[PDB]
Amino acid sequence: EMVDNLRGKSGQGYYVEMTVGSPPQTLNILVDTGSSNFAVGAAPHPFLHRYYQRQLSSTYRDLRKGVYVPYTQGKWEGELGTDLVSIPHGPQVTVRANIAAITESDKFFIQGSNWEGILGLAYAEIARPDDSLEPFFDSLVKQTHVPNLFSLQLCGGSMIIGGIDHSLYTGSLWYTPIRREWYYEVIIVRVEINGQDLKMDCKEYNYDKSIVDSGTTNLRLPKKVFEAAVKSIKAASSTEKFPDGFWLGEQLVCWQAGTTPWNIFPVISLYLMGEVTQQSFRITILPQQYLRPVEDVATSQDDCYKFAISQSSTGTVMGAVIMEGFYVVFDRARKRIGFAVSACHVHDEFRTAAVEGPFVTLDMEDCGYNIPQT
Ligand SMILES: CCNc1cc(C(=O)N[C@@H](Cc2ccccc2)[C@H](O)CNC2CCCCC2)cc(N2CCCC2=O)c1
Repeated sequence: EMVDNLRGKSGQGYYVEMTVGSPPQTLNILVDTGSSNFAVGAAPHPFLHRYYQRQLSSTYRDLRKGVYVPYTQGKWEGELGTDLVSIPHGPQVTVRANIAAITESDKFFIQGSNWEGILGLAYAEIARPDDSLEPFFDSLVKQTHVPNLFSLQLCGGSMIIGGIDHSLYTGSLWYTPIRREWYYEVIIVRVEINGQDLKMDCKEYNYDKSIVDSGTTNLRLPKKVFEAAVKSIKAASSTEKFPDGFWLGEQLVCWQAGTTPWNIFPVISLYLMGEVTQQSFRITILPQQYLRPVEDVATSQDDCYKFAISQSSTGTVMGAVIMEGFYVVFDRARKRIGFAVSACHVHDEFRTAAVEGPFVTLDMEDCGYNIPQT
């Protein structure tokens, strides 16, 4: 009953149905593993079809404190409070949770996204105002018997709370350690394009950090890694020349409907640290993931795409376009992230997204940018 409980797309986010308040107010809530605040629109907004009305809830408690939350894209401010929350197509339970009632926002809500709030699924360490504001999933685990784990299959898609659904993946689950519990931080040990090593000190791949983030669209890469990746992808696809603006994500590339030359674009392999010393596994990303379709009836004689790899000064972000086609297990209980090939991964009759291992590295350097436990 939890299968197919997500809707949405990489560009505007994936959301799940929730209720807040007594009596229950149903709202669509974006699932975001890249933040830790539960917040809902709570005042009229041009892009909102509905919003949380605290005056209709007898169980609302005002915490008499404001909160401001900035993201890479968008920001909002609101009033902190608590109320009863349920997930109709998740575990059948009710918990009292912190909720930020958004009263002001800028470039946060997305027109036509069909969601009205956001569910930050990361750890308290990064919650605003501070780590004393318990995140929703922490409250869920504390107040119910739900196992301390959830999994995401982004396609629609599924969020499985408290469990792993075998019907959602094929092959083996490979686990990489959560390096630190704030974001879902992981360690990349190697990057290949077209099978060719980028040949950097592996700490570069994780400067300042690397995270798994369902709330960000793109694969975002540290400047140095991004520039190396673009040069390698350019070289692989050199039979066609694109304007520099495409590579900057500032303009579309279009082909006649159905003629997209997938074969000229390379596969990208990200090797993630394994659970055992000097072992790793890789997840492989097809161009169907990193060239993101942009729907627009005006351009619809063509298929058009944005380049969904982009530069970051805040570390690697493995966003939705990476997570799509994988089943990703956020195993908080065992401090690890699991990857397997998704039942809904898109591909062609030549190449397939993969999760595979084990691979060994002879270089013993810690690929984490920061010294652990300091
Ligand atoms: C789904 C909408 N598309 C996005 C969203 C975000 C973004 O900032 N997402 C937030 C959540 C959010 C969700 C929906 C609307 C606003 C915010 C996440 O917490 C960041 N997590 C952070 C990321 C970095 C700091 C640490 C964790 C960045 C995008 N960008 C920016 C350029 C490339 C790209 O894809 C595209």
